Amino acid sequence: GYSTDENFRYLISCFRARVKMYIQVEPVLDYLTFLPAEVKEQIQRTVATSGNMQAVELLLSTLEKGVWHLGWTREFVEALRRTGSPLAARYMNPELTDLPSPSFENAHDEYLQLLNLLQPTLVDKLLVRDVLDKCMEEELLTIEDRNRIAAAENNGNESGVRELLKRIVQKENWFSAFLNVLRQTGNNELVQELTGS
Amino acid sequence: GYSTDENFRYLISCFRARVKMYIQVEPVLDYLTFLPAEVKEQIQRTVATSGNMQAVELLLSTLEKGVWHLGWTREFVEALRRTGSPLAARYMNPELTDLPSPSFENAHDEYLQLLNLLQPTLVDKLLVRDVLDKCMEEELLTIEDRNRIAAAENNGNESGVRELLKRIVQKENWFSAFLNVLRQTGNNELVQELTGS
Amino acid sequence: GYSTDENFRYLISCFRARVKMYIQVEPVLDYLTFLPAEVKEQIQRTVATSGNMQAVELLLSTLEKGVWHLGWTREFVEALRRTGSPLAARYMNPELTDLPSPSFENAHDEYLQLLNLLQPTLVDKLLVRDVLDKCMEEELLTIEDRNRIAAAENNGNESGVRELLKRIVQKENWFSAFLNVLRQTGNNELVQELTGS
Amino acid sequence: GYSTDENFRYLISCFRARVKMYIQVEPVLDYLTFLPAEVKEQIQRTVATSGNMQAVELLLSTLEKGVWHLGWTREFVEALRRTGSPLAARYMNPELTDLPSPSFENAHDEYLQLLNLLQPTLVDKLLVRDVLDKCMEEELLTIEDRNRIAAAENNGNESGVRELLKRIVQKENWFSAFLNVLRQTGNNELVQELTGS
Amino acid sequence: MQIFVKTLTGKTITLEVEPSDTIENVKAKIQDKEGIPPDQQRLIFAGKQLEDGRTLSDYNIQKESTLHLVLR
Amino acid sequence: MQIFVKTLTGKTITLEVEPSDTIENVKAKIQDKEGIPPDQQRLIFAGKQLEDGRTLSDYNIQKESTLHLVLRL
Amino acid sequence: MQIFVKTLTGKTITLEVEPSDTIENVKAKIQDKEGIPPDQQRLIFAGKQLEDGRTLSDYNIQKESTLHLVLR
Amino acid sequence: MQIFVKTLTGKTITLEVEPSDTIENVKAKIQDKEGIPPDQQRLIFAGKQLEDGRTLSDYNIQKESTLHLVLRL
Amino acid sequence: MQIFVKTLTGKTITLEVEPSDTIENVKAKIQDKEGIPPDQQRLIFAGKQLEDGRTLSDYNIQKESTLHLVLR
Amino acid sequence: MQIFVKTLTGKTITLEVEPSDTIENVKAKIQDKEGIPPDQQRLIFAGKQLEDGRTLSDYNIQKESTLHLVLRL
Amino acid sequence: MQIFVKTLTGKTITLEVEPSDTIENVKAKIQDKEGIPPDQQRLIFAGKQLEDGRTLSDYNIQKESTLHLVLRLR
Amino acid sequence: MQIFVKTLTGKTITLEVEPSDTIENVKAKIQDKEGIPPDQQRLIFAGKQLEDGRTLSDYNIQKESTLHLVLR
Repeated sequence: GYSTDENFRYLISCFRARVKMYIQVEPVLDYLTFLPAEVKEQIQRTVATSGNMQAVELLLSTLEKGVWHLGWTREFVEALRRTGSPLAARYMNPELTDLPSPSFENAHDEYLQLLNLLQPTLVDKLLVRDVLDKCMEEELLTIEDRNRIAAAENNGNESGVRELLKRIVQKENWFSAFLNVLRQTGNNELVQELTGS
Repeated sequence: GYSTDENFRYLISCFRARVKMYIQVEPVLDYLTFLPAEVKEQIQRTVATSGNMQAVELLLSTLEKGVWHLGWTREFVEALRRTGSPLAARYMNPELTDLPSPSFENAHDEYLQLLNLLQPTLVDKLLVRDVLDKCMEEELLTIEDRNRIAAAENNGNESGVRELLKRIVQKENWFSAFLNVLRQTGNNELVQELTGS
Repeated sequence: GYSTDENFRYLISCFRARVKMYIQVEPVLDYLTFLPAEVKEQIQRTVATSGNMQAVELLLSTLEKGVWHLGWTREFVEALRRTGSPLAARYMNPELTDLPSPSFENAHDEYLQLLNLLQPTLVDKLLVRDVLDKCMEEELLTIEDRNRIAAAENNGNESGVRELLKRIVQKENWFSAFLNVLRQTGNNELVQELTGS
Repeated sequence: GYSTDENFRYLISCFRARVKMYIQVEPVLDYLTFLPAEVKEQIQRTVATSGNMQAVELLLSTLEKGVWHLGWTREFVEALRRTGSPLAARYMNPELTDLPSPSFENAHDEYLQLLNLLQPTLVDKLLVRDVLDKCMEEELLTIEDRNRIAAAENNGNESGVRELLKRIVQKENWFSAFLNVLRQTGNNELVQELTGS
Repeated sequence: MQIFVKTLTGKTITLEVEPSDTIENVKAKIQDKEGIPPDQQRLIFAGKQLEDGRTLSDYNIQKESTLHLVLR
Repeated sequence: MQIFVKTLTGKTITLEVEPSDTIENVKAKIQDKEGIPPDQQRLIFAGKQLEDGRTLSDYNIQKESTLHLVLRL
Repeated sequence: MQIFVKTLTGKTITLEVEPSDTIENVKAKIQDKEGIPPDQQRLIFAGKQLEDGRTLSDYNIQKESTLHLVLR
Repeated sequence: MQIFVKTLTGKTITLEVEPSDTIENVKAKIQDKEGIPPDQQRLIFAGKQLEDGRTLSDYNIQKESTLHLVLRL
Repeated sequence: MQIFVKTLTGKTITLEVEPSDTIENVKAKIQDKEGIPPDQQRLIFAGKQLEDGRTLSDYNIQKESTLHLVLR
Repeated sequence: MQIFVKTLTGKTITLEVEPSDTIENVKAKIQDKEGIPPDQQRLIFAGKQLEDGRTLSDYNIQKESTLHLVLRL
Repeated sequence: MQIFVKTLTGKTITLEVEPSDTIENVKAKIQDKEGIPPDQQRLIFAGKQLEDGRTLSDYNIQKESTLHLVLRLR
Repeated sequence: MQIFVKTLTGKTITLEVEPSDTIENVKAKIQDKEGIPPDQQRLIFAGKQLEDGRTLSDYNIQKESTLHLVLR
């Protein structure tokens, strides 16, 4: 099969788990104009009720089944590239040019597991109000994602940091970028803790 | 020349595609006193899990099938009239007098599609903290709707704009008023990017 | 002078419609140990899929059909009693010495059916921010319900009220107690609306 | 054994009720590539309609019949292995030395019935807002689970706990890890309750 | 006008009555055909206690509708 | 103008009114049609206890609308 | 090219039209076989009012598309 | 009075007590008929621990009510 | 009390046993009936493995119950 | 570089262009085939207005893409 | 071992490989059995991209496991 | 005493370790059992490193307590 629509369908099957963890589905719903106004509403409710990942699945499932205007697979991908989930944009491209090197994917895949084990220290010793502004210019947070972190920061610092960490790990080259924040931030102790050195 | 229930079942069969967009089903349920509480519970779920638009389809469908007590139609229409969804009330009104002119329906379909397209532009450039009060003052948002939007933008300005754009697109003559709101407030840039002049 | 199981299977057949208004099925499932966790989850889904009242209808049904370990009937009653829905216990206890007098039942079906009529008036004028605190004091809301209401108001006040007015109607002697909440709280005008004197 | 299929088709026959508790079918459907996309929808709805466990029943049923691609079993197991629920990966493995010692299986069925008996105590006292963070430090919640814990916490804390306890009982050696979470947070009452020290 | 009165034993009870009678009368007709004293009788329709003062039509008792009886 | 009055128990009352009628007139028809005294009527329409001195056209009760009747203390 | 102008009375009416034809043409076809003068009927398709000017091609009226007809 | 005690394995054993017995009685008579240490016993009823000090009636157990017997860990 | 042990091969092993019987005796008669060493043997009942010490009563295994035998 | 432009009525048009082309040419290309003057033309791609002074390369259009066409006075 | 790779078209390629073989080795086996050059192949093992330098044992690829093959097409 | 280890591969390995064993003991025995070299690792417990020269007694490593080890 040499059709792009059918190729994109098969490429999801290979990567379906990775993309679900890499897609922020609330923003990407704006640029998906071809999606019916109904399905675009159901997906935003699936975010609220059954978690983001079961929303991205609904987003994906309704993308493949059902025809769309030719050239949508680039509209979808370009949406993901500019709604603060560029790493899923790497995987999603049918021509497969911009797929992160397997050294990168594996190395970050264990970097992500590393943060999960370090959240209790992070949520304690890291404070969002003094890292968000720096995090913006490193270009691993969008205006869309900055507001939520500032919004979640309302009910305590801890809930803010849990939101920041949930958000950076989808950005491209995020671990190296995240460290560049921490060392350029007053949390020079954490970067010792993250990599051990 | 038929009984009001018969052609009302017809009107919710013809205009079902329209009023599925114009009915805000969450507050219209407080007035449907003929609905058994076991149905209003189910619809208040489909609102919560499957999005507002799929709930209206359920609400209308459960209104077609099943006989309700004589005099229900005037209650349903008066429900739409004062829950702040007047445009749906024009279609449902079996007297069939305030039904909007087709050019109005044609245009405001075009403006809606234009609003879906430009939504990523709007969401990134529109602050609901500065536009709700005028929308209340311009009678295209209800106290119901302002509370919903003002509480759905606690998790970020952008997420509130999503809710604001879903509400106003149900109001009567919403576009001209909406532009008037943007023009009346300081948000003059959008209308230049929204009406193309 | 009869078996205790068949006495209870009779009550959930007699008062099935009566009690399904009073049972909050979501928390009562914690106390039901005879139910296989496979079924306890199906009911938890019917809550999320088709609302509480259509979930109790399933819960009571799956008790009427299906043989459980002996001694379940007392467990269900003590489930209802201490899950905060004691009005449902009276209709279930095969010691029928505790069910309310028929005048009381009618006096509370009208006070409920009147509350439904005046629901739009309440939802507009009620503020759950300053009614939850004293409803807990008047012991017609459980800590489970206050969390639910305070979490169902996060998307607007009016969504909080509609959740409050479903929790109240299940409690015991609620109407007088509810008015006592309204009288002490600043919502004095609602009383004149709600009692008409 | 002789053949990988009949080994596996028979391992789901023996251990069907033992994995039904352990398999979280929502994320594991991602990696089951061999399943026709139309079969996957038939299950993704049974999760929505009749809970997870009655869906795993449907999933394992639809595997025990119907020819599948070569290497499906090892594709199934690798799904369970990397979906974060390795406990069922011991039983489903056509290799036998993985499956746990009968005391270990017994010791956990006790640790499971202990929750189902003390769940009302847990639900009322546990706060998933603060206990969640240390639960992912012990790696007893996956990436997918915490989304559903954090999302189900939208409507009340008690819904968060009722969903947390539904997840952690699927992880290998969870009781000792769960107590470590409870002891190393404020919940020193529950550990007193769970173990009666 | 007719009604079915279900009891615990499952032996459904059938009554040929007229909507004008008070609940006492159906509580008194059970005397004439089963003999359970009326005081012990607690007669339920659709999960709603039937006040002895009111009459059957007041509870929207329609033709050959089902009725539940609870004793002791 | 045709109006339906439904009481709490569930029965309906068939009314004959006209939009210029005051509520007392409607209650007056409630008197001679089924027999509840004027002080014992509370009229709820669209979740609003109707004020007595007003008239139907004030609340915009259209043809074959329904009024809910609740007895008072 | 076939369309079905469903009505209140329920009897579906089948009209041989052409996507080149404008709305008034099928409204003129109402004169042929219905007898409702074109002004007071208001044709509707998929929740979309059909204008006086445009053509059925403009509204995507393909093979076997149904219309609705609201009177007065 | 006539109480069922469900052990974790499910082998429920019927008991007969006095509806206001001290919990030591019901705990003791379990091992009289079942044989698990009079201290290993940890009775759970309605999601609650049963401390030995209180009586059966204060925990509001009726007839045919079931207690859950889980072993001390 | 007869119980049904079903093997990977598919042939079902029916065992005349008693609730008083321990697990090993159940394993013991399998040696007689098929020549399968008890070390290889491990019985499964409803996804629950069978500790050797206990008896059939401990696991609520009643008349016409189904047991599973898995080798290796 | 095949591209498409979508009008709101559901019709679609096909174009052949090059990435450095100005939108002015693209709008003018639409006019030649459908008659709508470039003044009335308004092109939307990726949810934004497409400036006339810039080119497709500036807006990262590829082949087989679909633009949206909206009109105004 | 004996592992499977699924291509886009659907047909699965069965390989006589053993855990001692690195990913460069198996990618050659695909080429010898199917014909895609090694520089064009990107092998996927259940949502995990396989590094060229490592061996199957590093990825816990048990016998009769599966791989997904995606080709950087034009 | 026994403890569990989970490499960033996620895999669960049972280890026999005494609190009389310091980190220098466990650093090699995981290498002996698995093959992650003792100097290219680091131990994650309670979200923290582990000092090589310190004993697990210092760190409150109860029986069955689960570790995690990383690749630096």
